[PDB]
Amino acid sequence: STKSDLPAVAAGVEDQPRVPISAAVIKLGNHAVAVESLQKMYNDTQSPY
Amino acid sequence: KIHPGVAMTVVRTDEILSENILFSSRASTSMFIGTPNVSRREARVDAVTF
Amino acid sequence: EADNQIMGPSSYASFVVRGENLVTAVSYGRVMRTFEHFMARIVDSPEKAG
Amino acid sequence: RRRLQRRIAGLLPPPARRLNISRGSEFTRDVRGLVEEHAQASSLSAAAVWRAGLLAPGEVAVAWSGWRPPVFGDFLIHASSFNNAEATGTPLFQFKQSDPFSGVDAVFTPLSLFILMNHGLTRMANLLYDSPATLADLVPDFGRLVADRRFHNFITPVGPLVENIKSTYLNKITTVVHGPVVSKAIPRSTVKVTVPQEAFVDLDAWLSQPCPADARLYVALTYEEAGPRFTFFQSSRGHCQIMNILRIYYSPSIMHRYAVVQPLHIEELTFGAVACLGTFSATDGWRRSAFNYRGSSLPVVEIDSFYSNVSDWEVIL
Amino acid sequence: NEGVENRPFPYLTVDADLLSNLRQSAAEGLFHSFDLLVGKDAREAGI
Amino acid sequence: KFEVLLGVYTNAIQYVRFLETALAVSCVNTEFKDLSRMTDGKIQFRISVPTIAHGDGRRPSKQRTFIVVKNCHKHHISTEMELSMLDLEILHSIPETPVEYAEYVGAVKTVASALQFGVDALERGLINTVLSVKLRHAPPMFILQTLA
Repeated sequence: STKSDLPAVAAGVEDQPRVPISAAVIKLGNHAVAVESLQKMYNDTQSPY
Repeated sequence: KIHPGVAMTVVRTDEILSENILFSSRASTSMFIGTPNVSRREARVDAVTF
Repeated sequence: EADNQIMGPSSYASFVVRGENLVTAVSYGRVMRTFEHFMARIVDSPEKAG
Repeated sequence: RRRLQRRIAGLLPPPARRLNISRGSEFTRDVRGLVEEHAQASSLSAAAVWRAGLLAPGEVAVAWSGWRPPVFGDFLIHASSFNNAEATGTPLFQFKQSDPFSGVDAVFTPLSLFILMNHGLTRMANLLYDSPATLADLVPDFGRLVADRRFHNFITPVGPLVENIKSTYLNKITTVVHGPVVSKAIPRSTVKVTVPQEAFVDLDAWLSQPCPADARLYVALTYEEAGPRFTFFQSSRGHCQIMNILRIYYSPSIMHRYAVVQPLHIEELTFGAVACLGTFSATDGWRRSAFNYRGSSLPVVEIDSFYSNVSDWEVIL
Repeated sequence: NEGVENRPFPYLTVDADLLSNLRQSAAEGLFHSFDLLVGKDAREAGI
Repeated sequence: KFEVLLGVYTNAIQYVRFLETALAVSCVNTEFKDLSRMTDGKIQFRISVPTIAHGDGRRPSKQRTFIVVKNCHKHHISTEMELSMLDLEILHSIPETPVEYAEYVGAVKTVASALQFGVDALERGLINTVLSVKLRHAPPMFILQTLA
């Protein structure tokens, strides 16, 4: 069943505490999507984004 | 500047530098993260290429 | 809606040539700003990273 | 069968090339053993030699990596013939002397070779050598040896200088004839081959797909109408290409030499020769500079990271 | 232009990253006096 | 009469991760040591396609079953830092004078900066690799508008 396979599909993703990282998170209705940018990381190294 | 008997049709190509959005879903890919390896490659006359 | 005041330093900063900088100034004529940090950085424990 | 075990355990270990690093802040013993390289120098003490491992056979190992030590060819020269203000990395060109048992040599930097050819570049040549006559008799008959066009098989390039002790009367230079050009000083510092900018030309810049691992420096004597010239090519190709490429590049001057004079003779017919001088990194080499004398300066081409390897003289036509 | 002494100083780490448009600035010469050290030559020089 | 130097400044290199940046919401990650040992990966799905019977006489599609398999994309990433041999032979050597000691901690600073630069270049290359994985596995919007 799907309720019995839920720990089975959870191999190494659940025995982990949740630490906070910073993220600009907006809401589109029921989704809570996170718009971010990484051109700060590519403007240090002078690589084209 | 008289017209010949033929009529060419020019084709060009145009390059448009966009700034794209990118979506990706939650848990799209599973990633097998390996291990870092460090090694020299060519020990030249005064500098060893790591 | 702007605030009317900002806090700030009242007096100018003080860069006075102390003794060892003066000795370098007399001998070679080359003064180091904050020579004390040079002495703390490459004499007493130089291995402490920045 | 167990003595063989203890022997083969010593003859086994190649240098560990790859290594699983964990964090770059750790800087543990394995990465230090990977990055450590032993020196060709230490102080003359028992602890310093026994820790630097100077007495190891073949290489230097404290008690086969793609690295070999260089080989030096030392020459003794008349001290007037070699201006001692010249830098470490300059390519020397030993003239094979016609004297049978002469223990003295006649080397040339290309600047000293320039006043030999003609008799800024000329300003630095005449400031480095006020006297165009004490070198005009080192070669005993320069007019005959050039007028029969056999000057290229007499000059053996011996690569760059590395260390020059300035003695007064008879000067001793230590060159590197073959291998990796590196200094032997008590603080070791990098040696860079310096070639004059007006003499040095490029070949990828003159032609304007793949990137090679190394580029090769080329020297090229050529017999023109107004005397011989010593241009210095840099190329990233192979030799058998470069012979045809310089045949194309000299195909103006080949027709010019057949045109301004008609070779009724048969020994005039050669048009210079090219000899490889060694390999360097093709990526970041030949950063230009200027070689500052007491009063003037010439622009100079400072090829870092040379592997000196002389080839022989091949004619151009 | 090669005007710098290029000596191993005790350098100071700042808070503000200065890395934006840097190679682009040094390509066209925003700075009058500078020195580029690439890879091998990026070592601190000898006393 | 003196010429003064007023300060010797440098940039402090920011340290990035992959689980700290926010791109890691789009993927789950596994520390798999023996990835050079691995050759191919495989996720195998089975999706039973049900159907509704009709009233009229058509060719009745029976119960169907789709099985698809999904393969792994290996990615290799590598840059090359270069150290001069001079700092290394200073590093193996023992210092006895404070001048050689100053040069020794200078070469130690050079090699440690090179080591953290190497792991930093692998860290930036990881996020570059993840972004290229996503940007190859992403069609534009004007196809998904029709296929929605």
